[PDB]
Amino acid sequence: LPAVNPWDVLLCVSGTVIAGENALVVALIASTPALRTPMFVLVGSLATADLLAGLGLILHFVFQYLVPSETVSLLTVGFLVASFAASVSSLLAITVDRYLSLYNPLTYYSRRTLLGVHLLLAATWTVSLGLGLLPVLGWNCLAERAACSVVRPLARSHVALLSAAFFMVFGIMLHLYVRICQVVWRHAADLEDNWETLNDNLKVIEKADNAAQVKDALTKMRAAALDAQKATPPHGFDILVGQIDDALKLANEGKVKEAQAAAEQLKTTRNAYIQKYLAHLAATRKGVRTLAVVLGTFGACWLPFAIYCVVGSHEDPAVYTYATLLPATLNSMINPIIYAFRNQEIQRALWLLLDGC
Ligand SMILES: CC(=O)N1CCc2nc(N3CCC(Oc4ccc(F)cc4F)CC3)c(N[C@@H]3CCOC3)nc2C1
Repeated sequence: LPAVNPWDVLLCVSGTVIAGENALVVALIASTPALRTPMFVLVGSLATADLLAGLGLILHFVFQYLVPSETVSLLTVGFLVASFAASVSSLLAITVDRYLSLYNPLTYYSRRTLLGVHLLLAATWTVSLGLGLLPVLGWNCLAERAACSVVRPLARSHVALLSAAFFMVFGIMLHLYVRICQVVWRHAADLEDNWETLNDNLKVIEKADNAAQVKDALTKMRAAALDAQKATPPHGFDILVGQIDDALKLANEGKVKEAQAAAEQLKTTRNAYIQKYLAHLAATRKGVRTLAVVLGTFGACWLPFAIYCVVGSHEDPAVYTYATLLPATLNSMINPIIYAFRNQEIQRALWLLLDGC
């Protein structure tokens, strides 16, 4: 157990597992058009990052025993560096994709969103690969004037910069998650206000002998409906808007009795629409909850190492290194599992192949 070679073969098999599952997920995102939305494209990018993690550690074992050259091991640590950086970057990317999709989904138009998503993938993979290559350029720890970090051949200075960057990145991701929550809080609160106003309007319509009270209540009802529509395009209540338009038409041309009757008929469509929006908000809560779980798991798995690699002592037992990498490494293993157990849309494809086979 405390032995490093048994640990090494253990992590070798685990990284084989990790690379396989990540490759499967990337294939599903690339092959399924239903999974081609910004969110799932970014999720596939993270799958690729964890794939790189598994592949890099497999290669690091493969060479570690029976390697041709150290140069290659330096490149493979570049691999692991790139996997970590891509994972963290794409995680922030999914956070912002969620925040943008929910903040004002109408502004979540295809042009800027597809532009942003492809830009995010480019700026993530470019940066991550550049970092992974930096130790190749001469940013490693193999000099008589440079101290080696726990993960050779990475220097303590550069791993320290990586750790501090990761900490600040994680803090920013947390703030963005809280902004996301705020957005959803408001989307629900404004809807509750509109329900109060709409029920008050329907109530006050019945108790009025003047044709102008009906017009006022119907206009306020229309405004409330249009606000609720503005909240989230992401199954149509434009029908309710149209029924309110019919009621307004009748009300204007001196049709009080039948205008009130139409405002009553609005009750059926209002029941349907109010039943509708609740499912939407439940789905939003589910997606945001999955985001939160993923963030928590990533932090818990990596922060141990993120701290140790800097506070490491260069004379401590080897076990500490494992105890910090084992969470961090198996984070790549656990990430594929989460979405499957939770995200139903991609879980569908997971079970689809069995129908195929
Ligand atoms: C000798 C040996 O056992 N090797 C060779 C070197 C090695 N390097 C790893 N990475 C390198 C980059 C580093 O990134 C940072 C992470 C946190 C920081 F705060 C600052 C960093 F810079 C994380 C650790 C690593 N981790 C993998 C990643 C996926 O599962 C475990 N496994 C190994 C295996």
